[PDB]
Amino acid sequence: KVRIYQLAKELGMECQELLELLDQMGVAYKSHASTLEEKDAEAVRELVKEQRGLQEKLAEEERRKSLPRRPPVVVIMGHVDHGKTTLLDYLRKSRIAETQHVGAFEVKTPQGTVVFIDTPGAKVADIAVIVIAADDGIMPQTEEAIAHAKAAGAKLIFAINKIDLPQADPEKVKRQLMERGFVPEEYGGDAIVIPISAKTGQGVQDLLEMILLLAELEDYRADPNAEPRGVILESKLDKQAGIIANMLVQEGTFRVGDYVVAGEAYGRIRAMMDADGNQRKEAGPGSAVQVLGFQELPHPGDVVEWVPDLEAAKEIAEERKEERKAREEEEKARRPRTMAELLRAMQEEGRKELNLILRADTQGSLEAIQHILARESTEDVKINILLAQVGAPTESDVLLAQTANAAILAFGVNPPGSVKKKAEEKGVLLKTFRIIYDLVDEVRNMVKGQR
Ligand SMILES: Nc1nc2c(ncn2[C@@H]2O[C@H](COP(=O)(O)OP(=O)(O)O)[C@@H](O)[C@H]2O)c(=O)[nH]1
Repeated sequence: KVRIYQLAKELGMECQELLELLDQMGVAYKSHASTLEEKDAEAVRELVKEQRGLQEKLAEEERRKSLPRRPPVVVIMGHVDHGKTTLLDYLRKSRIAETQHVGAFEVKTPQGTVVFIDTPGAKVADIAVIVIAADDGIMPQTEEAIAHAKAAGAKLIFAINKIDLPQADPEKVKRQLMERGFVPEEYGGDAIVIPISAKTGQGVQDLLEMILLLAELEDYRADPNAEPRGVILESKLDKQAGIIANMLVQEGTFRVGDYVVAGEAYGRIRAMMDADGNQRKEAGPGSAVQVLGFQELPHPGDVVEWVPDLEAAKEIAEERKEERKAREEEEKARRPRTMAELLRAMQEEGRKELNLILRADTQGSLEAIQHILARESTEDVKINILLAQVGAPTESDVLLAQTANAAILAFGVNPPGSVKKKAEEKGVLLKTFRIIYDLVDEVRNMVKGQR
């Protein structure tokens, strides 16, 4: 027994909504007063609740999208002397006066502020700026950077340096990328090519505007409250201080007095210093800070977690550890057995036939999946890249695998309607990956012969 209006008062509904529901549920009412059976009592109560939760799912989409934007982190890669140390020096400069490092530094532009790494892994950089000297083109250190970088999922700009000089061939470079598959935006393609100098700092400016654009185009936004998290930039034994650990802040705000955990290493932030020279008791996301008070040396690209108490710190840091020691003995034996199978396991033939195919967003990035893969048939098995091409997949390919038994792997395109469909019904190892690595680590599974 209930009065439609009592129900909407109880639930926290008001009736306009309550009758509206019932007048989709399909249950008679003369007016808001008219009575209901409890079966009714809850027929809404249950059919009211699902929506009510369901809306609080959008709210979180409410917490999610409206979140403040956060400083873009650029890191820089390139060949030993193609202008990296030099262009960084240019970027640090501004507070002329306006210094021990924290692993990163800032440039504050009217358009935005950008973090640029100052280091010698967690995914620490939304972006990479391949430095290619205009003169000596693409030399091995340069390919390695792009490949590795493109596994990061890091967004890449190619910066050309040493152009003030009278012998740079900027085409030579643009071409060199082309043949590779990173084809300039200028040609009609998808790579970003910015002619720069590092001594008069021509191009620096834009490389500033460009990156910001890239930051506008993907709202890189971080919510200060969220459980605080970061990653480990650097770690040292400070001669006077003790254990000192450069961190960059990912989401969350870290406050001195916070308990923290970073792989096997734990502590209580006792202090935090920001590159300026001033102590902070808050670190917001995109904040490179020098943290003091840790009980070990942490390793770089370990995620910094916040913990409420220093006992949870110990538990996680030792939950992590006794798996690693657990590994170790594992090789502490594997290695005693196959380490010496043939010495260099050579007389041993080599033949294992691992076959796969690669379809991609771009060649600019298909020829990075391999570069990485190619270092990596270091096990008894040697893995075959059967056909490589760009794009979404083939049923034949689903058929191809059979002749093949090669597994089909993809990055930057998702499968199609029945290719997943024949893909699956068909006995074929199909994959879709977010990031090229998470394409790659998987490849490691495939050493164990897929059984
Ligand atoms: N001509 C010219 N040379 C440059 C410029 N910027 C840097 N270089 C040169 O690049 C070389 C390598 O710089 P360095 O920072 O030591 O190496 P990297 O950081 O590994 O690229 C230096 O010997 C400089 O002469 C530039 O704008 N023009």
